[PDB]
Parts: sequence; structure tokens; C-alpha cells
Amino acid sequence: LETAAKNLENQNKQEYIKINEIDAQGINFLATFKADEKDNLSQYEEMQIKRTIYSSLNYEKQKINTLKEILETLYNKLQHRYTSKEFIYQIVASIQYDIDRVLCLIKEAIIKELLMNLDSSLKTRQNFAKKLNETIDDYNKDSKNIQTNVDALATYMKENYKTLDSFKPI
Amino acid sequence: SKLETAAKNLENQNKQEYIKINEIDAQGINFLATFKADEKDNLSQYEEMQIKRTIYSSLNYEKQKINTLKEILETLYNKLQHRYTSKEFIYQIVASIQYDIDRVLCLIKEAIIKDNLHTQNQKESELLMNLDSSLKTRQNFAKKLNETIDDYNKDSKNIQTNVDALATYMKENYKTLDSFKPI
Repeated sequence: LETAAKNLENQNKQEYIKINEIDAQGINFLATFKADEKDNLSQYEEMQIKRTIYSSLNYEKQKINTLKEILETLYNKLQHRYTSKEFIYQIVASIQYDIDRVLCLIKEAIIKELLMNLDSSLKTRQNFAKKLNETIDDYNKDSKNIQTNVDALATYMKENYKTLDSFKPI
Repeated sequence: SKLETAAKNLENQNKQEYIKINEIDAQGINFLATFKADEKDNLSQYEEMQIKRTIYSSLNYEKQKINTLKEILETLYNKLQHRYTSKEFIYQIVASIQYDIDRVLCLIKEAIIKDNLHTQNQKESELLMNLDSSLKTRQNFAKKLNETIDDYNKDSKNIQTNVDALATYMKENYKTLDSFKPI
């Protein structure tokens, strides 16, 4: 348990320094979301999202940029705006948060079913990553017209990121 | 959102704490050596860091005051008679002040995320009160801790010169974790 905390902690710092490296080159990934005055993308929330995304896409700028275009392209159509937001604030944040929650519960133990809870929530982020990479690949091949047609992109994203629980292990 | 801009001030202050601690530690000052070396209680490097979080903050990152504390806890540790007072301070008082604060930030964060889901059950004022509370505890602690570095260096009530005085004093001044909370 101490060893999990130790490893996971070390993973968190490594992600943090990698995210900062990428963002220093001025790729404002969630720029369009930061600019939104309806919700408030807190600095903290911005950061949690990136942990999942950046890690998922193995810190490859080109890929982060490709996804930026999908989120932005749905964002630029009022009809599908909720789809881009729900992805970020509902799926991606929930995948990330869950990992975090267990690590509080692991810390709370060390200082007073957790290892299968930690197992699960890390695994849920592995299955998301895999799905996301397929999606980046699918986009660049304009499969199901999800590059030329934003209606298709909406359908595809809706269908492929329906619920948090679908990325969980069986 | 006050809750969001609470998460932000703890986040960056957490970070700023981390870079100072690692710097002070870099210079070979072995604050928790004696406690790490202990078989009976495994002290994790997280556990250790969190403890430093409350102590090095409270002593304003001044090495002198840290090694004077080091001198106190090791004096207490090496007199078998009084060795558990050294740990209660470390593990039952220090590690309890720090832990309340990180627990609130876990909860503050949950509430922020759950807001975006539309499933926020946590009352937003309760978390801020709890935040404002545990911060104040650690400052009440910090104030006590500098009193105790001053006294030791002046040998007040024979605290430097008699370990039985020192054990009494630390028990008097660091009795319960609630003894530093506001009212």
C-alpha cells in the first residue's frame, strides 16, 4: 500500500513535469475552453484533464493538437458544443478524478479493497487511452466522414465515449 | 468560484513548499534519520514529506530552527523513558495537522469535479470553514513551535539541560491535536 502510494506519487510528478514541458511551447490545448465564460476551467481542472489526455497520447504534440481540433470543431457548432464539453468535463475528468480519489483513500489508510480500486481506475485510463488513439487514427483517415462532416464527428464521439463505466475492466 | 480559487492557493503553496523542503534536505540535514532508522514503525517517504510540510513551513525554512527541533526529538528518542513523546509529536500531532489539510483539499477537489458532472452533494461553505479551520490549526501550531525553539535555546525550565523537563514541557505544550484548533 505504501509502495503503491510511492509509485503512484512518483508517476504524478513525472506527468506534471511532462505536461509543463509541452505547454511551455505555447500549445494552448484547452484555450477555447479557458476562454469560455459560462463554465470556469479552473487551473486545477485544466491540469487534471491533461494528466489523462497527455499521458493517453504519450505526450505527442501532433496528437494533442489533432484532438484540440476535434474538441474545437465540435465546440464551434452550437448544436454539438455540449459533446466537446461533456467529453472533457464528464468522461476525461471522471477517469482522472477516480485515480485521485483512491490515492486519498490509500493515503488516509497509511496514516490511520483499495488495491483493486486503484488497479481498476488506472486500467480505466489505459482503455480510454487506447480508444483515444484509435480516435486520433480514425480522424486522420477521415473514417465515417468524421473530419469532413462534424455531424458524423458528433455521432462518433457520442458513440465511442458514451459513459465512464464502459472503459472500466470487465 | 471561491472553492476553485481555494484549490488553486493550496495547489501552488503545496508546490512552493515541496521545492523548499527538497532544497533544505539536499544540504544533508537529516531531519528524520532517527525515525526512518526505526524498525518498529515504518515511516514512508510520503509520511515523511507531509511531516516536513507542517514543520519546515512553521519554522520558516530556517535550517537552524529545524536542527534545533532535530536536537529535541532525538534527545527525546534516545532516552527510552521518553521516546514515545517524540513520536506522538511527529505521528500523532504533526502528522494530524498536515493530514486534515490534505483531506479537505481532496474533498474540495471532489466537489469541484462533481460540479461539472452535476452531482455536487458537498456543502461549499462547510469545506471552506473546514479549510479556514485546519490552516488556522497549523498556524496555532507554527506559533507554538517557534515558542518551543526559543525556549529550548534559552534553556527555559531546564528544557535543554534536563530531558525529564523537556518531556514534561513537550507533553504540556503539545497535548492534543485539538489544542491548536480555533474556537
